[PDB]
Amino acid sequence: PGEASMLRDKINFLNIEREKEKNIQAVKVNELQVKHLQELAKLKQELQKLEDEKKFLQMEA
Amino acid sequence: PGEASMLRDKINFLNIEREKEKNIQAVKVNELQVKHLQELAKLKQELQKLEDEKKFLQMEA
Repeated sequence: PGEASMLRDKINFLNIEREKEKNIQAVKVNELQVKHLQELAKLKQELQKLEDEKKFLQMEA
Repeated sequence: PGEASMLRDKINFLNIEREKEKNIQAVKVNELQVKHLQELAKLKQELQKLEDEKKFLQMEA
């Protein structure tokens, strides 16, 4: 009976562990997505600055 | 003895499952990273087109 109850505890731990791992992966993906959104926004602002600079130089005729 | 061997099989399955999950997460992260690298490259090309357009309009003096 003893071996089985030690095995049932291990299964319980593994079930919690899968959920804790799933949280760690969600945090990792979130950081990646936030990092990429900030770099995309940074580049988009730089494009608008240039578009408006070009628009102004074109409006020098 | 029977309960224990059924529990040991479940543990074996869970050990493989954690690795299969880890593969699925790696694929998901890879697709995200490739998607972001392509969008970053797309925006960087558009910035160089504008920088060179501006450089040319500035070299109209």
